[PDB]
Order: sequence, then structure tokens, then C-alpha cells
Amino acid sequence: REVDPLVYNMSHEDPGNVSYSEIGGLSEQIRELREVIELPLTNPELFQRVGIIPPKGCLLYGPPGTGKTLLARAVASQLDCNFLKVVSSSIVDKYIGESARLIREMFNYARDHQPCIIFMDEIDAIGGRRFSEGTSADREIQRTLMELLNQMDGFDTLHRVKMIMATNRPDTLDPALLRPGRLDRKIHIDLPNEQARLDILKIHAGPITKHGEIDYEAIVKLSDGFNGADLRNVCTEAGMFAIRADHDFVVQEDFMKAVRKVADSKKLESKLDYKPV
Amino acid sequence: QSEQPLQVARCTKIINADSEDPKYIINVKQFAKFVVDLSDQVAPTDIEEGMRVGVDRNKYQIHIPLPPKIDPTVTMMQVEEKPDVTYSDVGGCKEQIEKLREVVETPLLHPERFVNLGIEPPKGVLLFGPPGTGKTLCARAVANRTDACFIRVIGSELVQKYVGEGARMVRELFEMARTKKACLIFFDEIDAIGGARFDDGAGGDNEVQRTMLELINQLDGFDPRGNIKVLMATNRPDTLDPALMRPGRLDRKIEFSLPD
Amino acid sequence: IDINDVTPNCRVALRNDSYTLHKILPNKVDPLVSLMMVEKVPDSTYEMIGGLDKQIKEIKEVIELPVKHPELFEALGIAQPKGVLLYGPPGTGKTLLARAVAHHTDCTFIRVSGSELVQKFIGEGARMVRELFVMAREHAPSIIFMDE
Amino acid sequence: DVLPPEADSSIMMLTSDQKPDVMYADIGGMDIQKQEVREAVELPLTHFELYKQIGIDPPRGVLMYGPPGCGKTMLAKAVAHHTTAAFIRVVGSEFVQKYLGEGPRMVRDVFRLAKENAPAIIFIDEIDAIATKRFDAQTGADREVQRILLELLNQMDGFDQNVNVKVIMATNRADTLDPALLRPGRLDRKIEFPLPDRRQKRLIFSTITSKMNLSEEVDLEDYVARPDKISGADINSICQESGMLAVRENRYIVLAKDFEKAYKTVIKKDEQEHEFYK
Amino acid sequence: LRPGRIDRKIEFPPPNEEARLDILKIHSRKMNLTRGINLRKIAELMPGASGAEVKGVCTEAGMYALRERRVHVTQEDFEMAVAKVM
Amino acid sequence: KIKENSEKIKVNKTLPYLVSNVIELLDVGKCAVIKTSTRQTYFLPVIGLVDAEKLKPGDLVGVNKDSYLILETLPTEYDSRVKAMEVDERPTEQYSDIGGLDKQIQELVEAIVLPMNHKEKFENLGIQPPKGVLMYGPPGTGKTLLARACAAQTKATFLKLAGPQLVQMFIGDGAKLVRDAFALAKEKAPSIIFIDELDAIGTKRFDSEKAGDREVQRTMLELLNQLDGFQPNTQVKVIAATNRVDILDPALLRSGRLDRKIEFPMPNEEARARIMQIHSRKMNVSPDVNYEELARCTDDFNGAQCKAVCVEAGMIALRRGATELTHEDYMEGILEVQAKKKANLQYYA
Amino acid sequence: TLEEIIDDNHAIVSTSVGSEHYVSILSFVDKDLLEPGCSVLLNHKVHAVIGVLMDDTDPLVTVMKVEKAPQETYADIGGLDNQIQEIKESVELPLTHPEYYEEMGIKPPKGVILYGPPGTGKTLLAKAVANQTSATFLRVVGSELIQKYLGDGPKLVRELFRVAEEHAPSIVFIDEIDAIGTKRYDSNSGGEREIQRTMLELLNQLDGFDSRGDVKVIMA
Ligand SMILES: Nc1ncnc2c1ncn2[C@@H]1O[C@H](COP(=O)(O)OP(=O)(O)OP(=O)(O)O)[C@@H](O)[C@H]1O
Ligand SMILES: Nc1ncnc2c1ncn2[C@@H]1O[C@H](COP(=O)(O)OP(=O)(O)OP(=O)(O)O)[C@@H](O)[C@H]1O
Ligand SMILES: Nc1ncnc2c1ncn2[C@@H]1O[C@H](COP(=O)(O)OP(=O)(O)OP(=O)(O)O)[C@@H](O)[C@H]1O
Ligand SMILES: Nc1ncnc2c1ncn2[C@@H]1O[C@H](COP(=O)(O)OP(=O)(O)OP(=O)(O)O)[C@@H](O)[C@H]1O
Ligand SMILES: Nc1ncnc2c1ncn2[C@@H]1O[C@H](COP(=O)(O)OP(=O)(O)O)[C@@H](O)[C@H]1O
Ligand SMILES: Nc1ncnc2c1ncn2[C@@H]1O[C@H](COP(=O)(O)OP(=O)(O)O)[C@@H](O)[C@H]1O
Ligand SMILES: [Mg+2]
Ligand SMILES: [Mg+2]
Ligand SMILES: [Mg+2]
Ligand SMILES: [Mg+2]
Ligand SMILES: [Mg+2]
Repeated sequence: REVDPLVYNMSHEDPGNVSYSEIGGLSEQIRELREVIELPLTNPELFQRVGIIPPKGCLLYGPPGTGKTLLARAVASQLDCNFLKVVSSSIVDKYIGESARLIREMFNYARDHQPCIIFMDEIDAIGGRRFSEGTSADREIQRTLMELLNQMDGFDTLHRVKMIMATNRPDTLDPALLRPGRLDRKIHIDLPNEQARLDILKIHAGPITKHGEIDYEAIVKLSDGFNGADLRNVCTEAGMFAIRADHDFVVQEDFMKAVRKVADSKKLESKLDYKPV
Repeated sequence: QSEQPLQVARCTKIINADSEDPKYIINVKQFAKFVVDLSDQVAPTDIEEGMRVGVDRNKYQIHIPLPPKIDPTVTMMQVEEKPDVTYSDVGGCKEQIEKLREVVETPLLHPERFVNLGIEPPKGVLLFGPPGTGKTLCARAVANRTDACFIRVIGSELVQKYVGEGARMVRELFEMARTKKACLIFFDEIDAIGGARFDDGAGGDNEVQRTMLELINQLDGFDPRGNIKVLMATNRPDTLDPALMRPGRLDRKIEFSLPD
Repeated sequence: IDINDVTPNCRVALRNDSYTLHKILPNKVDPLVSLMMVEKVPDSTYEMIGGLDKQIKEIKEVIELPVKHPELFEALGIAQPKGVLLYGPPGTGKTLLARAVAHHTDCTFIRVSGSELVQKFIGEGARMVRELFVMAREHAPSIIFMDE
Repeated sequence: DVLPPEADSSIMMLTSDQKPDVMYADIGGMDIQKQEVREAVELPLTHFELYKQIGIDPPRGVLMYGPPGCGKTMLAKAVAHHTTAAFIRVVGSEFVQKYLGEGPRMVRDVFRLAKENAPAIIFIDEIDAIATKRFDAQTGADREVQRILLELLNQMDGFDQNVNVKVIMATNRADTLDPALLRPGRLDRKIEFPLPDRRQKRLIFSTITSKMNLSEEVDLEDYVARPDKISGADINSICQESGMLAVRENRYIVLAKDFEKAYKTVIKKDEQEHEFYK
Repeated sequence: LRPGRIDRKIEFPPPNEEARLDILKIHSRKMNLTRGINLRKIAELMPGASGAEVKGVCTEAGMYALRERRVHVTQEDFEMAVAKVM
Repeated sequence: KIKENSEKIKVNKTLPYLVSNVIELLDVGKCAVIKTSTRQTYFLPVIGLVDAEKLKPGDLVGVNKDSYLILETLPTEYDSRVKAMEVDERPTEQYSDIGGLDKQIQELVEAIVLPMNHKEKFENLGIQPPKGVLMYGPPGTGKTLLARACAAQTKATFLKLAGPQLVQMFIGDGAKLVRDAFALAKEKAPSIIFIDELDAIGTKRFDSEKAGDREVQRTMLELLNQLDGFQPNTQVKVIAATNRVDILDPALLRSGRLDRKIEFPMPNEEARARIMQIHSRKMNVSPDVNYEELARCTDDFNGAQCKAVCVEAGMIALRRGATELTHEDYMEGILEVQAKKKANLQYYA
Repeated sequence: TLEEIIDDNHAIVSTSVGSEHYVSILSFVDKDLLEPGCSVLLNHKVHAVIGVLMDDTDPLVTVMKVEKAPQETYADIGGLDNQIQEIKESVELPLTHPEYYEEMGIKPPKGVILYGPPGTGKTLLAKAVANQTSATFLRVVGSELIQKYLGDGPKLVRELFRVAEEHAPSIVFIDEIDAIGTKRYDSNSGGEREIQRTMLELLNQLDGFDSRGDVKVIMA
């Protein structure tokens, strides 16, 4: 059976070497994702004994920059079973039926290599709501979506093939896609809380050569409403202040300036609390 | 029996562009892509990596460089027959005529008086006023009196059914104007596509705002706009985008107020 | 082949090399026939209809008489009626009676619904709904039926 | 030459292995839908003589419309498992092919295969992938979809009585279907698959939990008797998450604690419903 | 509604009792009706129903005769069909 | 017989080739499953004249027309639209040509240039350089002008995308454009990518039950993933520019995609005077010009408006014909650039 | 199709399959009536431009043109004496006696609006003018101008007025022009603003840059 060059590179993309130690506030979410992915594919008889078929689909949904793609990269790097990387917008092709054919080939490759995971980043590129008055392009993309839905939970059952789908606009997804049978477990990668912000800030300031006493608690207190990428940018801006001052290190004054700068930058955002259903 | 037909392709890449025997990747539209070489009558420098290569059949090599593609809709916009209206048929707007004449004609007639003082003449005008004041009349007078390529465009002619088709033809219009040495473009009824961008919540006017933004970027962006001078005729100069009204794109706003 | 027999919208065989019309094949399915086959309005008759006899009488007048007897109206001195509208809740016999009267009068019953699935049959570049009138005139007498 | 009418791209299911493992016992509830699908697809395939003798005209096409997760494809799987007639499954999205003419060819092939293997049941999942009502000639993809849909209509119209081929179609969004596909005639009947009532929730809970090993303290009645509009897929998700929690705690018996946590984790639709409107 | 276009406006109200009886007779002509069925009684039992509903009643009476494996549609089948449809 | 073998090989390898792909590379001894631009899939029992272990699924190859045997490996495909939007003839605008923007320059220059030239600072401080620089500004100011100055003074691979260039029909296009642009920037040496008029592509997503801007949303999503997604691209820097960030999607403004969200202000009095001088340096300027007076008169002239003041002052001089401005031609230019509609308000006290 | 003309004896012709052959144009063709978008006859083997086409008109042209004289006449109208006089002065008189206008030194009115309550003889005078006039009568409606896809409304307006010029002298009668306004339809993708752009296209066609030929506009 043919393997498309697309599906080949999908399988062979390098997820860096991200470890679970590089993810902060996400501990419950990490273990839910691992529950869905790893354990059913390593000890598939515990769930048989309990009398269930383990969940198949995960929806990592949350505000931008909360760590969905980082978590997906960590899973891809730290698990062994076959893995298929794909951005849902890089499946779309202008030819007739080409996108649906590509999705069919994705699932055919997954079934051929039985223990497999399929990660679709920013699924709302394809899995958007279906229009009752859309254009021809919208109808083609909806054909692609419905091919995907049939592949997940259509007539032919899926065995040992798991789905992960990352999004930050889950409200726009098709209800058939968000259905419990297709995307079984919808986990919310929410904005870091106090302890999550502390953990992320420590993670991203560990390699920075600090030469003072760092009230990470004060930085976290001023980082209310931030995301993980915002905290990484806080570290980067503290470093920027260091270079601009011509210093080969960082201090708490720099960190405070950086966090206030990022807080000011946050004023240009919009609604972020988007939920499914 | 002597001029063989040539299928039009596009030179995608020039493998080994050095003096060594090069190879050109052509893409015969909707037919196929090939690696080919030049005819011995065609100089290497005559062909770039984006020109319409124009290759023959049968070992696709007999080259003829060929100009950029222009949509028939866009190319059927040059004013071939000049309007029968003159500047003497417009009355009561002497100062408006003087300003519009300056901007559109005088640089295109006596450029020496401008390069002597080192001035960049204003390149962009917005004739705005109530319904019926001499806006289209003055546009027709300019078209009649001008010795240059006059391209009329109607705001409603940039509304097209497929996403990116309005901006596509804006790009084609401006690049055709660029190919021509001295061009006046005239967007009449510019209210159609030129409107202030509003977020809304249902994505209304996204396509018209995209084509307007393409026009904005073509008027003043990361590129020398060329020797193109633009007219914007409107009777609702309150919807036009602030970016469109910026004096980097509409330098010489003229008001066709009701005559005294 | 007499060129007078190659009237537009007819299938014809063309020789492989140097295309040359050398036979008039059986005519393609009429676009109206295809459109009505797609719409699939069930055939009806007055005997299938029951319970609306005064309504049968009125529709009979206004549809049958103008096309069969266009002399009663001329003698009366009134323009032939050309528009009928049928009030009534769903499934009370409006389409049934329209189809029955068309069938009995022998008028070609053209069901207009606005579906884009039949727009190629009406006309490929159908930017106007009046383009059905060429078909209606060709298959006249015609009854164009709309349903809300 | 003329080939045997078995040339086709859409092959029947090899009932030896491709047959689904679902059953009318595994479904549970939805007896109205089960009976309607029976009388539409299964009875006329072994009693068409009785139909003709009592004066009924058997239908071809049932359309199984309804919300997502209510049991359309599951009932299709059960019908495929139990039926003793040929079964040709296909997805509406599979009929759209790059090669122009393929897809009308595929529709012809599926219907020819069904006719030559009669009694047969065709099953098109997500019919609204090709049965949409808005078509934009001048786009190519929609022209091909129009050709596919018209070929499908022609095939179903060309099935006179005495032919044992029953069409079944599935769609979450039936409002977007073209009315012609549903047109009174030998084109379609309609069955609804709505969100189950409270007693249907009870039946689905019972059937899904019969396969698990619950502790005697569960009392699924408390969960059944709640004011939530949740599908059979939602009930399966609730039971599945309860089992997942039991596995997490390393137990092989599911507890009321597990079911409580699973229900609160799965049915999280609670939001808004402002109290001043009532 | 301008009084110059719709040359005639006909009204198809919901069928009367007699109209419902006529519709029921027409739509039952096409089934095995056991001798002596009170189609008038069925029409009376189904008031305020359209011809489509009458046809559905006939079809469901046939379906009930099918469910009780039998060759002739009967009064009981018509009664149950009316009850189910309405 | 090396000579004659090479002669036969060259005879078979004469142009023109048909360019195909290497979609699959099977082992049976290695064989190819190439797909050729005539849209034809041919299985090659013998790969051909190119090394088998140099071909990977999807790469572009040259093939004999008739034998369909791979003859060469060709460079990667970049839409002639993504190659035509690369800067070859560099702009010429020193930072001195910029007016009231000094902090904004410093910020951009830092975030873009410094990680390119002085990466050692970042490495020794243990920092990740800032990724994206978004230049908000009112319809005026110096966003595109600063982009031009950066492209002129950077000496790197500059790729000017513009917004409405990436919005196409033929679903998949636009996303392909963005992918090709970022891939070209990646293959080239250190490179900047300038998104002119970002709001054309980055408009916020919405939920709609009847219709929506789904294709542009998909292209924006591809851009989002390219900026900060599964595959880190730390060698291609991105500077976007826009007039309305209230339009842009939140996922496009997040840190990691566009972290230095610079804001270009209305020029102050000194900034306006400096812009006047910058655009009057090349004219025949009179020695009595109170540029501070002109700046005070400007009063919220934002961007070009000052250049337009200078140009229209030159035009006003040109009416008479002279070598002078005498801060009356500039006064008239300010008057005619204010664009105040004519009125007969001379009855005011 | 003829995509573009490069010079005499050369042109780019798009074959039905999409190929874009750059080919010579022989002396046979008039080197006239050739504008981008036109149909062209191409030699099968060499694809040389050897003829032109479009001798047929489009279904839109056929439907718009009134290839008939309505039986109603000015004598069949009673009471609209002044309205008949003015509409005649606008549409018929300049066609039957251009000498009056040419000697007076004025151009006739370009358009006329027939405005009145629901039923007063507006379309009746349109019918009478069509019956008596020697110009080609093109009838359109406002709801008939309201199109479905974005850009179809303006395209239809442009096509209608181009047909009017091609068949000039012509009278373009737009009945119920307020239908482009008052009525709202879901088929219209763009909606109110696409309606506005269609109206703007009508504005340009009625009085815009392009010089009109002999096309008198009646609008009810
Ligand atoms: N929980 C976290 N712990 C550590 N780093 C985080 C976390 N969340 C985000 N980041 C940082 O954010 C950047 C990557 O974010 P990521 O791509 O995972 O976001 P996302 O949630 O998928 O958002 P988007 O909706 O924009 O795609 C990296 O800098 C990563 O370090
Ligand atoms: N100032 C003027 N001098 C002479 N004729 C004029 C003048 N203004 C209008 N006209 C007459 O009116 C017509 C010109 O109007 P024009 O088409 O230019 O209007 P416009 O200002 O562009 O309005 P619209 O908003 O309706 O497009 C011609 O008939 C011309 O004779
Ligand atoms: N009535 C039911 N009884 C038991 N389980 C059910 C029932 N309905 C649905 N399910 C469960 O839901 C899943 C089956 O969903 P199915 O594919 O039948 O949905 P559908 O109604 O066709 O919807 P869609 O088209 O949105 O996928 C399986 O988990 C099945 O266990
Ligand atoms: N601070 C400044 N110093 C010098 N020239 C300036 C300045 N601000 C604007 N300009 C002038 O503005 C014109 C170009 O403006 P530019 O393209 O930079 O605007 P922008 O910020 O991209 O805005 P937009 O595209 O919304 O109109 C040039 O004349 C440039 O000289
Ligand atoms: N007056 C009637 N007599 C007999 N049958 C009727 C009558 N009215 C409706 N029907 C039946 O109802 C069904 C649907 O009627 P239909 O023609 O759709 O009515 P409408 O056009 O008002 O919806 C038809 O199958 C028809 O047999
Ligand atoms: N003198 C008249 N005044 C008004 N209506 C008349 C006159 N003579 C005839 N009619 C009738 O009026 C109808 C035309 O009305 P019309 O002008 O179309 O009204 P509207 O256009 O406002 O709907 C025709 O059916 C015609 O027979
Ligand atoms: Mg992500
Ligand atoms: Mg005008
Ligand atoms: Mg299903
Ligand atoms: Mg700019
Ligand atoms: Mg009228």
C-alpha cells in the first residue's frame, strides 16, 4: 500500500526533544493526556477487565500560548508508538477530493502501523462548523471534515489509533467533531494560576544568569492573567533590558520592568475564554 | 510552415545559473513541468525567473520571452477612445481645475520645472463632492486632455465572487500601470470598496477590506509605486478608510462644493 | 446529411480525425424532461383528487378554458387569465390539483423551486429566473408551478 | 466485449471479517427507530411478497436523520451485523475523486453491485457530503458533486419494484440536504434519531453498564433522573470515564464515586441559564 | 396582492368530513380492504387532518396489517393507524 | 569504454526532462514510485542515474520523458509568487532618514538585528531572542518606512510578504504561500519576513452558522503555526506592521509569535519639525524657516502629512517660480494639507 | 478564448483545456472585433488564429430583449395625457424628430422615472412605448437585478447596459427599481452592502466615465 510523501513527512517530523520537565502548571492535564494515549497502548487488558474501551480522542483546548502544542511535542518526544504530526491547515489542497483522500491516507497509515497517534494542531482549520450557506470552498472543506469524522467514528472501528487535536477556538468546532464518540476527552489548558506561573517562570528563568535575589512570588503576583508564552517573554524582556543596559546578567529590577512591559503589551488582546459546547 | 506554435509556460527556476550550461524549470500551465534550455537565438539575460517563458513543443526549448499575464477584465480598462469633454466644458470650479491639472498633467507635460527644484509632485487626488458637481466630468476632461495611459476603474468592478479576486485584479491593474511608462488610474465611485474597516462579529466586508488593503499597499507600501498618478472620485468621502485618505496615497484632496 | 436537419441541441457523430458531422444520433434527453425527472412531482388526475370539486371547477375554468377555448374570453371581451394562487395548509391538494389540471389539459407542468441542482438544465449561466421562459415557450402550452 | 456486472471500485464487505460486532442487544433503547429501520430495510428484503400482497410499496432510502451521537451509524452497524443480505457501506465523501467522471462511475458501480447481489443494503454515511443543496457551477468541485448527486438520483429512480436493494443514508445536518434527494418517490423515507428521553437514558445506561462490573452501590437511577440533554454517546462517555477512573485508582470495580466524578467531568454543559428569565 | 396580477385565488381549506371520507376512499382503493370497513367512521375519528395525513393513515393501516402478519387491512388496522398518525 | 558509456548516458540524459516527485521509495535493491507533473504515477524498478539514498519521499527530480527514469534531483519548489516577494535591489533609507522614531527604531533594531549579528550576547546570557516584532501605528507614522530602513541596513535575506498577497481562492493556496515563504526564508541565510498590512490576513476568527471567512482564517492559522508551532523556526525573524490591532486575532498577537508589540505614536512637536527637515533637506530651502513654528502649526499631522506639507510648499513655490520657501510656502502647504473644507466663517470675532 | 493581443500576427489564445498557446494570427482574420475574452477559431494542428466567433447572443440578451410589440398602445391609455406627453418627449420624440432637439441646441432627457402608487399605468406606458418605438426594448426588474453571488449584481448591470449599447438605439426599462432596495433576500450573500454596490454600478452606468451611445432609460 502506498504511503503518501505527505503522510511520510507527517510521521517523520522532529518534535524537538521536549521533555515533560519543560511543562509547568500542566500536571493534571498531562496525566489525562497520558491516560488516553500511553496506558491503553501498553496495558490494554486492565480496561478490558474493567469492561470499557479506553477513550480514543483528546481535545487540548485553551487560550493561545497556554502550552497545547508544547504538550503535544512533549508527548511525541517521550512516547514510542507511531506518531503523525499535522497542522489541519496543511492538509487542505485545491484539488477535488484531495484533502479527504489525504485524511483517508492518514488513517490508512495509522491502521497499517497499528499502535499510532494522530496529532492535529489547530484543528479548527478543518473542523470548523458546517455552513448551511457556505461557498464551494467551504463545502469542500466540509467534505474533508466529514471524511475525518467517518474515519474517527464511522462504520469501521478504530483500534489502537488515538487522536489528539489542539485548538484555541473550540467554540467554532463542529458539534459532530466535539461529540464524545470522536473527541472523547476535552481537556482545558487554562491560563497558568499562581503556582503554574511560578513553575513556568522558574522553568524559563533557570538558564538565565541571575545575580540577585529573585522574588519569583512578586513576578508571579504581577503576572496575573499571563500565559506561558507571556512568562517566557517576561524572561526574554528581562534579558533585553540586561543587554540594553550592557550587563552580562539579569536582576529583579529587570524582571519587574519586563513583567510590567508584558502586562502593558497584554492590553491589545481580546476575548480568550472560549469554551466548547 | 515557418513559425511553429509556442505554448506559454512560466520559468520557475534556473538551475546552475552560472555561465555553465544552465537549465530552466518551466511550468507549462495545466499541462506539465519540465527542465529545458534556451534556443540559440535567445540570449540568457532576456529571461528571468518569473517571465512568461513561451516555449515550443517538441523538446520544449524554442523560447520567446513573454510579458506578465493580465486578466482580460483588467486589461479592458484602458481608455482607448478619449472622452469628448474638455476643461472648457467645466465651469465654476476654477481652483479645483487648477489643482487637478497640476497634479495629473503638469508633471506629465513639463517634468523639467519639477526636477529643477527637486520636488516630488503630489501623486494622488480625491475629487469628492455631492452627486453632480463635476467629479466624473473633470475625470473625463483629464482623460481627454492627458497624453498618457488612462485606466478607468469602477469601485463596483473590484467586487468579485471568489476570495482574493478583488485584490488579485488590483495587483494586476497596478503592475500593468507599472509596465506602462506614464499612467493615470481613475477609481470612480471609490465608495464601493473603499470603506473604513470595522471588526463586526460576523466577518462582514472582509473581502472588500482585503482588496482595499491591497490597493493601499500598492499606492504606498514596501515598494516604489512607480510613475502612477491616481484619482479617487466620490460623493461619500466619510466612509473612506483613514489609511486610504492618508496623504501618502491621496495627496491632493479636492472638494467639488456646490457652485457659488 | 441535409444541414437543415442539424437543428441546435441535438447529438451528432463526428469522425475521429478531421471532425466531420456524419450522423445525427438520437436526440439527447430534453433539458425540461431531465428537470422534471429530477423534481419528480407525482403524476395526478381528477380521479385521484377528491373532496375539492368547486376548486377543481375554478382551476378548470382558469387553466383549461383559456388554452382550449381561447374564443369564449375573446367574445366576452376580457384578457385570458394567466395567474392562479392556491391558499391552503400543507398537504391539502394544491400541488395535486395543479398537476392534475396540467395533465388533463395536456399542458407541460414545469415545477420551479429555485434548486441549483436543475440550474444547468434551465441554463448554464442562469443569472436570471426568466430564462425558464425559453423552455416554457418551446414546450407551450405550459403551466409553471411554484410552491411555498 | 461486455464484462460481467462485477467490475467496481466499491467492493462489498467481506462478511467473514469486515462485519461489525454491534448488535441490537448492544444498542439498547431506541426501539422506535429500530422498528422503523426494520420495517424499512429488513422486512421487505424477506417479505416483499407480503408487501405487494397487502398493497404497500416498499421504500428505498431511509436517511436516518438526527442529532450527532444518537445511534445512526450504530444502528447501521447493527443492521449490517444481523442482516443476511449483501451490505455495501460507503461514505459520501468517498465519491468525490480528482479524475472527472469518477464518483458518478462509483455511484453506478455501487448500485450495479447491489443490484447483482440483491438482496442488498447500501449504506451511505454522511450523505450530506454530496447531497448539499447549494451548488456553484463554475467551481469544478461543485460541478462534480452535482454530477454525483444526479447520478445517484438516476440510480435510485432506475430501481423498479421487484428489485431487492434498500438504500440507507446517514446525516447529522439534514437541513442542508437537497430536497430532491428526499423527494416523495423511490428516493427516500425518513427516520429521526433524537436525543433520548429519560427512560431511554435508563435503557442506554443499563445496556452500556451490563458489560462492565459495577459495585452494588452505583444506583444508576440517580444519574438517569437528571435534567440533561445528553446523547447515547454521552452516556457511553460517562460510563467509559467511570471505568477510566476505576483503572486510575487500580480497581476493577466501578464505584458511585467513579460515576459521580465521571458524570461531572463529562456533562459540563452547565453555563448561563440566567435565573431572572424564569 | 395588487388586484391586477393573480387572476384567480382558490382556497383549499382542511377537508370536511365528506372530503376526508372521499380522500380515504381514494387512498384506500389501493390496498386489501377487508369487506365492510367503515371509512366514514375513520374519517370522523380523524378530524382536522389534511389529505397528506389521510394518506399517511392509509399507509400506516397497511403497515399495521403487515406487523400483524396478514394479507388484508382491517378496521382495527385503520383505527390504530388513525391513533398513531394523530 | 568509459567514453562510450558516458556518450550513451548523455544521449539518454539530453534535455528536456520531465520534473516529477519521489513520492515513495520502496525496497525490493531499491525502487521508486515517482509521480510526474503530468499527474501520472510511475513505478521505477531502477531508480536511475541519481543515488538511491539521496532521494526522500516528496523531493523534486528530473525524469526521462519516455523511459520515465530519474535523471537528476532538482531544487525545492517555491511559488514564483514567493520568490517574486524577496528583496533583491535593497532599499536605500538610512535610519537617519527616520524622524521622531528613536525608541521604536532601537527596539526593532534590537529584536531583529542583534540576534543575527551579536547572538553571543544572547547565548552568554542564556536567553531566547525575541521572535516577532509587530509594529502597530495609526495611518501615518513610520511603520513601512522603518521596515524599508531595516531591509536596507540589515544585509540579510529580506522577504516582503504584504497582507493581501496571501489571500487566494483555490483552498490550500495562501497556506501553501505562507509555508513556501517561511521555507525559503529558512533555507536562505539569516532572513527577515515583513508582513505589510497584517490585518488583511490576521483578522479575528468568529463563529458563524451560515458563512464565514474560513479560507483566510485557515491561511492565518498556517501563518500562526509557522511563527510559533510544532516545528521551531528560530532562524527566520518576523516583523509585521498594521494600523488596527483591535482587528487582529488574539492568537496572532500572543507572545512567542509577535512578542515585541511596538506602538508608533503621533509625532510630537520636535518629531514633526524633524520630519519637515528630513523631507526639506533635498529642496531649495530658504534660510529663514521656523520649523518649530511649522511643527506647532501642524497639530496632529501624523505621518506623510508632514512630507505632504513639504511637497505642497514646494508646489506653492513652483506656482510663482523661485528658489525659496520663506515659511509662507510652508504655511500655505500646511493650510492645504489640513484639508479643511472651505467655509465663509469670516464672521467670527 | 483570446487572452491578449501582443501585436499583429501574434496573440495568446487559451484553449478550452486551459493551455495558453502563443500563436500567430493569419491575414484571414479581420484583426478587428478582437478584444480579450473573445472567442476565436484556431487551426486544429497549429492553433493559429484563423477566425472569430460570438455571432450568437447570450440567454441574458435573449431574455432582456423584447422581440415583440406589446398590444397596448397610447390609445389604450386613458387619463395620463401629461405623462404620455412627457414620456414621449423623452423617449419617442428624440427618435422620430431629432431635428427639433438638434435645432434647439439641447440634448433630450436621458432618463425618466414613472413613480406612482400600486397601479396607475407606469408599466402600461412602458408597454405603449415598447409597442410604438423603433428602438430595441430591454426590460429588467429590481428583484431581477438583485443577484446571489458577490459581484453578480454589478456584472449583470454592466452586461445589461453593454447589451443596450450593442443594440442601440435602445430603451432600457427597469420596472420596480425600488425592489433592489425595500426587498431583502437570503440568497443575496453580500446583503445590504452588495445591494449598495449594485446601486453604485447602476449610478455609474446611468452617468459615469464611459460615454453612452443611444440608450434612453425608463425606470418605474
Ligand atoms: N505550561 C507551559 N509551561 C512552559 N512553557 C509554556 C507553557 N505554556 C506555554 N509555554 C511556552 O509557550 C511557547 C509554546 O506555546 P504553545 O505552542 O505550546 O502554545 P499553544 O497553547 O498551543 O497556543 P496556540 O493556541 O497559540 O497555538 C513556548 O515558549 C513554551 O515555552
Ligand atoms: N461644474 C459643472 N460644470 C459643467 N457641467 C457640470 C458641472 N457639474 C455637473 N455638470 C453636468 O452634470 C454632469 C456631470 O456630472 P458628473 O457625472 O461629473 O457628477 P459627479 O459629481 O461625478 O456625481 P455622482 O456622485 O452622481 O457620480 C454633466 O451633464 C455635466 O454637464
Ligand atoms: N442508543 C444507544 N445505546 C447505546 N450506545 C449508544 C446509543 N447511541 C449511541 N451510542 C454510543 O455512541 C456511539 C455511537 O455513535 P454513532 O456513530 O451511532 O452516532 P450517530 O448518531 O451516527 O452520529 P454522528 O453522525 O454525529 O456520528 C457508540 O459509543 C455507541 O456506544
Ligand atoms: N517619522 C517619520 N520620519 C520620516 N518620514 C516619515 C515618518 N513617518 C512617516 N514618514 C513618511 O511617511 C511616508 C511613508 O509612511 P509609511 O509607509 O512608513 O507609513 P505606515 O506607518 O506604514 O502607514 P500606513 O501603511 O498605514 O499608511 C514617507 O513619506 C515617510 O517619509
Ligand atoms: N384533496 C385531496 N384528495 C386526495 N388526496 C389528497 C388531497 N389533498 C392532498 N392529498 C394527498 O396528500 C399528499 C400531498 O399533497 P400535496 O399535493 O403535497 O398538497 P400541497 O400541495 O397542498 O402540499 C398527496 O400524496 C395527495 O395524494
Ligand atoms: N389609464 C390607466 N391607468 C392605470 N392603469 C391602467 C390604465 N389602462 C390600463 N390599465 C391597467 O393597469 C395595469 C398596469 O398597471 P401598472 O402600471 O403595472 O402598475 P404598477 O406598475 O404600479 O404595478 C394593466 O393591467 C392595465 O390593463
Ligand atoms: Mg499551538
Ligand atoms: Mg460620477
Ligand atoms: Mg455516525
Ligand atoms: Mg504600510
Ligand atoms: Mg408595474
